[PDB]
Amino acid sequence: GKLQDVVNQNAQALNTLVKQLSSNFGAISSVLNDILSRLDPPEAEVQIDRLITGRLQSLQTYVTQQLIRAAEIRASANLAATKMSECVLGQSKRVDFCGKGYHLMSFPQSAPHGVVFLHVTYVPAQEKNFTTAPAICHDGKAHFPREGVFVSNGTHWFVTQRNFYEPQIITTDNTFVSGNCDVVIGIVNNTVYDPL
Amino acid sequence: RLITGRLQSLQTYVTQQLIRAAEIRASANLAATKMSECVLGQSKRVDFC
Amino acid sequence: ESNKKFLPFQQFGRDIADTTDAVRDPQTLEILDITPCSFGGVSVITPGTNTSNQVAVLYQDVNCTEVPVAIHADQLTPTWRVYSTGSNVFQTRAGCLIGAEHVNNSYECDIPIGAGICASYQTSQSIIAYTMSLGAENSVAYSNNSIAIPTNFTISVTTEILPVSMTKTSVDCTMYICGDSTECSNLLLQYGSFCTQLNRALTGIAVEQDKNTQEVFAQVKQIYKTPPIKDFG
Amino acid sequence: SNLLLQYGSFCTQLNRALTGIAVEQDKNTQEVFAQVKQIYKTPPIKDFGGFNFSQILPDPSKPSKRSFIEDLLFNKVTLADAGFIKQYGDCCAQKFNGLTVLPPLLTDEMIAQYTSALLAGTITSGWTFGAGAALQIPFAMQMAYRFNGIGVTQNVLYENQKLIANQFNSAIGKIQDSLSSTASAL
Amino acid sequence: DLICAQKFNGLTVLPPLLTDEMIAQYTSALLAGTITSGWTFGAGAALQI
Amino acid sequence: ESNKKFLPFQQFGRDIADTTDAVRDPQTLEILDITPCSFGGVSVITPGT
Ligand SMILES: *[C@@H]1O[C@H](CO)[C@@H](O[C@@H]2O[C@H](CO)[C@@H](O)[C@H](O)[C@H]2NC(C)=O)[C@H](O)[C@H]1NC(C)=O
Ligand SMILES: *[C@@H]1O[C@H](CO)[C@@H](O[C@@H]2O[C@H](CO)[C@@H](O)[C@H](O)[C@H]2NC(C)=O)[C@H](O)[C@H]1NC(C)=O
Ligand SMILES: *[C@@H]1O[C@H](CO)[C@@H](O[C@@H]2O[C@H](CO)[C@@H](O)[C@H](O)[C@H]2NC(C)=O)[C@H](O)[C@H]1NC(C)=O
Ligand SMILES: *[C@@H]1O[C@H](CO)[C@@H](O[C@@H]2O[C@H](CO)[C@@H](O)[C@H](O)[C@H]2NC(C)=O)[C@H](O)[C@H]1NC(C)=O
Ligand SMILES: *[C@@H]1O[C@H](CO)[C@@H](O[C@@H]2O[C@H](CO)[C@@H](O)[C@H](O)[C@H]2NC(C)=O)[C@H](O)[C@H]1NC(C)=O
Ligand SMILES: *[C@@H]1O[C@H](CO)[C@@H](O)[C@H](O)[C@H]1NC(C)=O
Ligand SMILES: *[C@@H]1O[C@H](CO)[C@@H](O)[C@H](O)[C@H]1NC(C)=O
Ligand SMILES: *[C@@H]1O[C@H](CO)[C@@H](O)[C@H](O)[C@H]1NC(C)=O
Ligand SMILES: *[C@@H]1O[C@H](CO)[C@@H](O)[C@H](O)[C@H]1NC(C)=O
Ligand SMILES: *[C@@H]1O[C@H](CO)[C@@H](O)[C@H](O)[C@H]1NC(C)=O
Ligand SMILES: *[C@@H]1O[C@H](CO)[C@@H](O)[C@H](O)[C@H]1NC(C)=O
Repeated sequence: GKLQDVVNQNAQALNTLVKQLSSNFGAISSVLNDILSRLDPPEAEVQIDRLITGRLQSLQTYVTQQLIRAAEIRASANLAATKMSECVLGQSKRVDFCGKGYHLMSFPQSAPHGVVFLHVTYVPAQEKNFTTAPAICHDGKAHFPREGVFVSNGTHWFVTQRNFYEPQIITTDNTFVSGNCDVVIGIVNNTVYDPL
Repeated sequence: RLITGRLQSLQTYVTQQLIRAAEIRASANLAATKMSECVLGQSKRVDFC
Repeated sequence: ESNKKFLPFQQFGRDIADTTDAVRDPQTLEILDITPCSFGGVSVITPGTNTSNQVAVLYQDVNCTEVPVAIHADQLTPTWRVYSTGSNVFQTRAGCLIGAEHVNNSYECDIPIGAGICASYQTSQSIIAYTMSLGAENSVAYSNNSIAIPTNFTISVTTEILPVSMTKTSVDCTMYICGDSTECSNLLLQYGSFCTQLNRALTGIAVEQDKNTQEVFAQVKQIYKTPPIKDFG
Repeated sequence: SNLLLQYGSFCTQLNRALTGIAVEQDKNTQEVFAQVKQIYKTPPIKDFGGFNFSQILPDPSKPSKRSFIEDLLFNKVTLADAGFIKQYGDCCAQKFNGLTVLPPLLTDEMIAQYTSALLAGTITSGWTFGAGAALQIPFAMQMAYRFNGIGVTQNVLYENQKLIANQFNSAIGKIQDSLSSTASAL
Repeated sequence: DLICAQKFNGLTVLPPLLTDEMIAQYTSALLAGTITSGWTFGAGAALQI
Repeated sequence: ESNKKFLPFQQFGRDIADTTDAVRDPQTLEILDITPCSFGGVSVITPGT
């Protein structure tokens, strides 16, 4: 639809330019060959000067509205040259720039006077409720996860990544230690296993 | 004399509106990028949000 | 009848843009108001002639009891007189809509009317008018120790269309204004250089249309081929 | 009106231009505000870790379901009757010379319902509602992953949580005073 | 014997510089780089993976 | 010489811009075309002078 509306606006403007050649603008005719075959040179000038003035007006209005319309195809072609660099030749972190979801890759296809981009994205499906906690107190020390969240299936405590449920055992090689236990609002007693 | 004088004042008014409307269009495309990248996400672009 | 009090030597009043909007009658020396007789536009709502042929008509800013007399409904065709009076009369902020059925549902917008009202062709089949809906309600189960984690995913592929160039035209300025006549083209020389100015503007548009395509598509300068054995996992 | 017929179609062409401008003003609003297809509501509990969002969330004690800050903005943009939109636009009684004002498609209370669904989805979900389905997370745990995205470790949030929530609350309080003084930024 | 540059009162249409077959060769070289080499071809020489 | 298919009640033919493109001889009753003669559509390729 966005490509067809450009062809429709560029054709209404050229049909208005042809149709305005059949207006007389105050003269005795719209045909220039009938003014010239009916009037002597002094009288003819006053009639051809009305056609010249009115037809110069029609060309001037066409050209002005083509300059405004060409300035927004240039804005739209600069956006498409940015999406070719950042969505096709790279992987983008800007939200909703290349599609809907988390961007993986894009594929460029050619259309008439245009371009079509096929955005491949990642969408997260069915979810589940869990219980969570900001930190875990073990030996008078708080432990925070290195990359993930602390979840609980009801009895045990795991650590998982944020975009896929894949729970694991809380060891000292996926957490880190800082500070005391009385400073974190919501800390939870559990054990931190030691792999060595 | 009055018809061509009044057609010219309408023609001037409409051309100024087509140039102002092209500037609100550029400012509403910036506001739609700041809604997707600053409100619906967290941005790394310096001085954007 | 008005509320303004003139000074006793003033004959009529004006407003900021200098239009007459109050007058004094020269026999009983009272002040009257002037208000224009009502006008507006007539818009026709159709579902497309590949589908049906029944339409609805919107009359802008009328109050809708003035519709049969604002148009000349006694002087119109009997197939035009159906759309001035009926059971399907609805008064909105955008004007008054005649020929559509005011349901109480809410759907997505199909043909916009204004101030929150849309119109579509579903229901046999008829033309309806409804307040548009923004989307389904929802509520997130927030609490201070609850999280939701996804357990699966979905690979999605969407599509985005962008215009890049447009049609390159050119006008021969002398042949449009007066083709082949040589006593006209001697009169066109008295208007200065308007034909070199128009050709110069239209040429710069056409050259830009080719620069628009170089910057989108011609970003790499090696022409890679794809291998014949397509083992892409 | 019969001498005007000699100038061809200069007036179906001027009305065609002002209608493309008017159709485009409605596409501008749906581009900005209509970016979610679910209308989220915020829960009646307000345990947001100590962060106080009462001035930007809507209150039901008004017919216009706008926030407190959204109402200082609406009583600040005005007109000194300097032209013609005050003579026709905001209502009508018609004006002379064939000049009208058309109403927008989304009303002012439809736009405020859109910006309360973006606020309720940020506070309760984080960024997940803009990429799929909204998955809830506590607000202090959400703020620790935004510290982690600027290069500060997440124990700096939890150890300074009461101080961080106090600096935020006093900074929303100064937005009002910069919008209650008459020296308007609008 | 149709010369119809002079048949529409001066109005013509100029042809584009890149044909529709040259544009389709550009978009297949962009795919033949993404699929075989990732994002490395947009920052240097293409390295397969 | 034209091969337009007139009817026996015609003196000339027209097009969209209301210009005469075909006419009939008032003696031999023969339909012939009219087409202009300038050919202004001429471009000049050059290096510098
Ligand atoms: C929570 O997860 C733990 C860890 O897997 C579950 O404990 C195991 O449950 C299975 C049941 O199929 C037993 O065979 C294992 O021996 C259990 N292991 C331990 C260490 O307890 C536990 O059942 C889960 N709880 C709930 C409510 O789902
Ligand atoms: C989590 O574990 C800690 C340490 O085992 C508990 O802290 C102790 O609680 C008992 C009973 O309240 C006190 O007598 C001790 O003095 C506490 N120790 C310290 C170092 O403060 C803590 O209560 C546990 N949390 C819960 C909810 O049971
Ligand atoms: C113009 O003449 C008419 C006709 O007499 C005046 O109208 C009368 O004015 C008197 C006031 O002296 C009223 O009591 C009458 O009711 C009016 N009507 C008639 C029918 O007598 C009118 O006042 C004059 N206007 C002027 C002098 O400005
Ligand atoms: C994740 O979703 C996919 C589909 O989106 C699931 O695969 C389906 O599995 C069921 C039962 O095994 C089949 O009936 C469907 O035909 C499968 N779909 C496809 C496309 O093959 C998959 O099982 C889901 N993952 C989990 C863990 O349930
Ligand atoms: C959130 O901040 C607002 C700031 O306006 C607090 O509202 C004020 O609360 C104080 C204490 O009762 C009153 O003296 C003010 O009159 C209140 N102002 C308004 C406009 O209501 C509000 O209490 C804070 N919320 C919480 C939970 O602390
Ligand atoms: C999580 O819990 C809430 C209420 O406890 C419930 O409405 C919601 O559906 C649950 N989530 C899932 C994925 O079942
Ligand atoms: C709609 O238009 C298409 C376009 O050719 C035509 O083929 C078809 O018969 C039309 N009617 C329908 C789909 O009812
Ligand atoms: C529209 O009609 C109602 C019906 O009485 C009337 O009360 C109202 O004033 C009218 N509105 C106008 C004329 O603007
Ligand atoms: C729509 O709802 C209003 C609300 O009171 C009611 O008055 C009206 O009758 C309803 N319209 C119908 C049932 O067509
Ligand atoms: C979390 O919410 C529960 C339920 O309202 C409340 O009892 C508990 O005190 C809250 N946690 C903290 C740390 O305040
Ligand atoms: C007119 O005269 C010529 C004589 O050369 C003749 O050929 C032609 O048929 C005549 N046309 C008529 C009588 O309509």
